[PDB]
Amino acid sequence: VVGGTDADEGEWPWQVSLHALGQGHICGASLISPNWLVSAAHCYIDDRGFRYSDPTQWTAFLGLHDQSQRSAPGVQERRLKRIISHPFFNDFTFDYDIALLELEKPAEYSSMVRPICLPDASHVFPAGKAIWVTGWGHTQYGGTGALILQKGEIRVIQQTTCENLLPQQITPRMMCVGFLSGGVDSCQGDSGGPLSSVEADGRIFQAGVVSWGDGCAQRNKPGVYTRLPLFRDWIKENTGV
Amino acid sequence: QTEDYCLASNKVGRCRGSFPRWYYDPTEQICKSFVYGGCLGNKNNYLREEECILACRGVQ
Ligand SMILES: N[C@@H](CCC(=O)N[C@@H](CS)C(=O)NCC(=O)O)C(=O)O
Repeated sequence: VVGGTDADEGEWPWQVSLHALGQGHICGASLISPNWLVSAAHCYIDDRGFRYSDPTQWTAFLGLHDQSQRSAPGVQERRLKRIISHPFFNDFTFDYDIALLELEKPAEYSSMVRPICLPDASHVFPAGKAIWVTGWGHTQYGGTGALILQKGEIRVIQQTTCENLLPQQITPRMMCVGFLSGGVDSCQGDSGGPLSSVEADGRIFQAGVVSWGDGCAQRNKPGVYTRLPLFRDWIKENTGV
Repeated sequence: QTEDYCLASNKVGRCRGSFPRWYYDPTEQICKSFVYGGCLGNKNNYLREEECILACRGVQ
């Protein structure tokens, strides 16, 4: 997160850190029930050197605040049993960039670990609404990560503006969130983490999934996120959640 | 091969994962660390420094 500030302890108890074998933190995720996380598909693709689609290669840290303190009281460490990437994910256009991760054993809800609410299929996050992105990613494009979870307040951008700003790149599965003036954005290391939106009861709902960007925090180049509402049924079909 | 595997600039790309990788820098003749976003990378991009070293040692 570029242009953010330190999160409070306990502030985003749904934020999860995913570590791949020998590689440390790669992607975020969000806890949605005792057994399931939502993350980005492009985090979990096999390549020439390493099987990122293989669930045995990962460890999820829940309740984590500071990456240097992974055995702090309340941190829960979990292996993964399953990684389900959206069947329509395209690793070249980044369309349908969403994955479901099944934990090998349930998370225990606590003051530090709690699921985010999922929006119903018909919900619309309106243009202009202030929402939050969180993660341990870079504080500048090509720069270093954050030990302490960062939070940044950003705004939903009109789809038409989004398409015009990033021509031939935006599909209806995507949403631009950020500032046309730049300065605040997600960045490398934040992929798969949730957008958090305060809703009508004051509870927080997930608005989307950190996906991609042209650099970070640049003017007229807001972060691009996978939409959540259109995947509500797919998530239910696969998880029961 | 060598043009792509050893001489190309490092490419972070647009995706926002933080994949720690190595690339060969022919101006320094050593392999250095960078953070790959996870999508659409080029060939000068290695999982371990030893592979980068094997692939590119000596290239100018
Ligand atoms: N954790 C309770 C449900 C209460 C709960 O933590 N709900 C979550 C998911 S709807 C929530 O309100 N999170 C958003 C927030 O705390 O603002 C259970 O075991 O059923």
